[PDB]
Amino acid sequence: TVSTFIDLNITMLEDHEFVPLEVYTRHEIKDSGLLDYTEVQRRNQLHDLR
Amino acid sequence: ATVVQFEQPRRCPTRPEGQNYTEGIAVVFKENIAPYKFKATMYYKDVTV
Ligand SMILES: *[C@@H]1O[C@H](CO)[C@@H](O[C@@H]2O[C@H](CO)[C@@H](O)[C@H](O)[C@H]2NC(C)=O)[C@H](O)[C@H]1NC(C)=O
Ligand SMILES: *[C@@H]1O[C@H](CO)[C@@H](O[C@@H]2O[C@H](CO)[C@@H](O)[C@H](O)[C@H]2NC(C)=O)[C@H](O)[C@H]1NC(C)=O
Repeated sequence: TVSTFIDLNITMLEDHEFVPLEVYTRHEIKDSGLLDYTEVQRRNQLHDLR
Repeated sequence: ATVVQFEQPRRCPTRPEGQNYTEGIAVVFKENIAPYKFKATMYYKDVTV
């Protein structure tokens, strides 16, 4: 068999899922400061009851 | 007098050979912003008069 047809190949672009990605979370940013003022306050205001 | 001709076939673009990819395993590191953290013990005496 010979053919008079001209081929053409089209495959659909497959699905692709995007997972959530973060370089730094806000908890790491809150921990970036050398002294979280709030936690220092809460610790130091327990001295009499401790 | 007037005489024309049909155009002949053309050179069709070659399908490019394509990219080559290297399979590998990768671990991506970033800048550290976390402070170094180590536990210590404090000794002191509160005084009052
Ligand atoms: C039609 O679709 C693609 C080309 O776009 C070919 O399918 C892939 O061919 C590669 C090798 O070139 C195989 O490793 C894959 O398994 C094939 N499928 C996919 C989804 O990549 C296919 O061969 C083309 N048709 C013809 C007749 O070549
Ligand atoms: C990836 O590997 C293929 C292997 O076949 C390379 O094929 C080359 O195709 C070019 C056309 O630009 C020729 O000049 C070379 O002789 C081919 N090499 C071989 C070994 O077949 C292909 O070119 C490579 N990737 C790129 C980007 O060129």
